[PDB]
Amino acid sequence: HKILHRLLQD
Amino acid sequence: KILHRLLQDS
Amino acid sequence: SLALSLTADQMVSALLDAEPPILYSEYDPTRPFSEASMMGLLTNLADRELVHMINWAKRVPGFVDLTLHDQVHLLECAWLEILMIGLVWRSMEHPGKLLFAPNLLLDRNQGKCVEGMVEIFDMLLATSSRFRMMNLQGEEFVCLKSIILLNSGVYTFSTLKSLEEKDHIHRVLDKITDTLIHLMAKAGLTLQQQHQRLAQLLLILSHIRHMSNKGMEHLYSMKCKNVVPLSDLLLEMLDAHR
Amino acid sequence: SLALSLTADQMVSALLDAEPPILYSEYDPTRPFSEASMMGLLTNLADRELVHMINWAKRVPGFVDLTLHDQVHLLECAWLEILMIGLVWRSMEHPGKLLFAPNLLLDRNQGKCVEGMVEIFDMLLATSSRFRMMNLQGEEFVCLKSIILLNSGVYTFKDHIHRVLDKITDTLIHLMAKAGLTLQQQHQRLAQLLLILSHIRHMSNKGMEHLYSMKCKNVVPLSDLLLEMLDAHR
Ligand SMILES: O=S1(=O)CC(c2ccc(O)cc2)=C(c2ccc(O)cc2)C1
Ligand SMILES: O=S1(=O)CC(c2ccc(O)cc2)=C(c2ccc(O)cc2)C1
Repeated sequence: HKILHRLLQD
Repeated sequence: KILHRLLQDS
Repeated sequence: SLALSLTADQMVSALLDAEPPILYSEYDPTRPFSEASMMGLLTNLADRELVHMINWAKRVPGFVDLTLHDQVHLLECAWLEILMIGLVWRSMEHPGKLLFAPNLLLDRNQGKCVEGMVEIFDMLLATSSRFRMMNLQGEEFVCLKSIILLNSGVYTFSTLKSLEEKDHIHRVLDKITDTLIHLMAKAGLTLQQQHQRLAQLLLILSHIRHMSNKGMEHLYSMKCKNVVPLSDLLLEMLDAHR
Repeated sequence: SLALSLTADQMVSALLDAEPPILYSEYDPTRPFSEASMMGLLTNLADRELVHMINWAKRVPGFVDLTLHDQVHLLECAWLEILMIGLVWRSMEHPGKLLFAPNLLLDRNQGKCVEGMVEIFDMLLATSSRFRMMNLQGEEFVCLKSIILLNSGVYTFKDHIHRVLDKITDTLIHLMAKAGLTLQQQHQRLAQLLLILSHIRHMSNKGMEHLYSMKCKNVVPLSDLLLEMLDAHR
């Protein structure tokens, strides 16, 4: 669930 | 078809 | 037909009168459970509930007007949804527990005795916790259960007369919608509170469909594994969902 | 919260403004389709659509108010439902066909080129004919899509999500009242729309297991983002 973390924070 | 039989019970 | 001329209070009474009974299980509290024994009780219980559900479905207003092959299709697609919402309903006043039968009331820790069961267990518990928080009424329960029967299979039905029978299903569904709104108005809910609660109830059917799909895979996992013996009717309903 | 404050017209305009764009398929395997080439086109398309969906979700009123873990849970549970209802919506004025992209319009015969695909294809086409039969409006469509995002994962945990869900109900009723529908026609259409979400969830579950098969069959390599979203349903 780590890629979804990055895209949600940009 | 057991379901068809149970549905067609008179 | 019969369902179209039926009034709201008459819709409620017909559904309330057609309710299946609550069945007991062969559970003996003297002996501890195992995966095979626990899953044997639940399979035996659902198989007997299935028989009562089929005859309950015959009493839902509008279901008799459909063809036998359409009646089979709706039950083949909705049977586990209907078992689950009934389980959730009778478990409503037992927080943290699922009342499978009056002599079978289980914790989520006991559901761990069966592989993958605890996931579906938590989903069933959360739905029952949702019914409690909403203080779901029995008049609303029978409406939702009939909606599941008519709705869950209607989008997998090309005659114009096929359309005529399908438009009949949407006609009954619209009537049950009017009946739910009729109930909420009598309880003193404003027009805004009526649409909001109607939305909340129907959005739960999305989760019930999800539980049924996840439950359908779990039962198919044990048909091939042959961990617990499945009845002839349950194996037949399982092959409908492939 | 910031989503409970604005009005229904303001809610609709905020959702319409956040609509993701329509992406094009890759023109590279534009020849007739095998099982691997078609699955490669849809995997690539869905992967790029996922990126826009994650940014569309951040523009959904009340979604940013949630914690990051809660945002992750809702998107993990709903992503294929959201992709599907979008595909169904843009395929509306193309009866009998599914518009995956403007340069990728398929019918059910082409769906048979992939194993187990035609079943999901027919459920998708059935959803599109239902929206057409109901004459689904774009303002209604964006409301259903936001409902899917907030609702599909809420019972796997909260009180704030239901308040925003009630807000979209108020917004849906507001739209139907503008269209001139009577009170009885308003809560019947509300019910009809929300019952479709049950079928869209069914398609997502059937799609989820179908994408898991071809992961193991390894017909096409999946992107890391798609793998992480698929693993959340296991
Ligand atoms: O998903 S379950 O664990 C819950 C459940 C169930 C639900 C309601 C019942 O009356 C009986 C059983 C299940 C069931 C189990 C076996 C079966 O053949 C049908 C349903 C499975
Ligand atoms: O269930 S599907 O057949 C439909 C679908 C899809 C749905 C909508 C899209 O915009 C893009 C793809 C699918 C998709 C396909 C490949 C993939 O990697 C992810 C989703 C699968």
